[PDB]
Amino acid sequence: MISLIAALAVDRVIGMENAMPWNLPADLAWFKRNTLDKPVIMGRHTWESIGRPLPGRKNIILSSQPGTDDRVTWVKSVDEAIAACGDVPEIMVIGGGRVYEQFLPKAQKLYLTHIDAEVEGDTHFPDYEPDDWESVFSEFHDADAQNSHSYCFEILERR
Ligand SMILES: [Ca+2]
Repeated sequence: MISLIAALAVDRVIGMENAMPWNLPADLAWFKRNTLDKPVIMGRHTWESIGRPLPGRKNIILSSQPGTDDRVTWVKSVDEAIAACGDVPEIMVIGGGRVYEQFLPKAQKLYLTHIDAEVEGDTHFPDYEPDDWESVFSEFHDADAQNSHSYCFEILERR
């Protein structure tokens, strides 16, 4: 099963100029917890932005070009990246926009963080059919001294 995980602000903005504007620690903790010990798939721009491999997970990078770093697994196709994960129970796709659009149709679960913030970005999460997904879990949180905005964690599963 494939899952997608993303943090979205107002207007489904996921990012601006390859960066996440906000500071949400609670959000980092949710991501880590949901991805630990699972393979993660990401697009080359995302990888660039991360700089080093996420520890405790198999890092698969999608790019059309040959890889340039032996610490991660390079693949050139969606199907290739899925095969590189082997027989694990859940594959986590981590962005960016172009990757999420591609994996959406195959995904069975979406882990989303809706952040109450207004930012301008150049990329948006794919517009998905809400009728096709069931909201199985949802927990809202008010801003606090560590978290500057309110946010809500949500998990959806494809009907
Ligand atoms: Ca069902």
